[PDB]
Amino acid sequence: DRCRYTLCCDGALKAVSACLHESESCLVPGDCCRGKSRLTLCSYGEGGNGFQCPTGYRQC
Repeated sequence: DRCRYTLCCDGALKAVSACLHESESCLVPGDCCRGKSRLTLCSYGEGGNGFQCPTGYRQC
């Protein structure tokens, strides 16, 4: 079948849609929850291959 346009982050640009396959992965974004306000940005979390949230925010 044809690639499955997924939404990944470039790490330095802006989360967009890329033509990647299921056997392929990319820097997936993260939705930071703040009380009652959700937000989606690109940010990694010190460790290896995980996403984190900014100070004052949380994981959605």
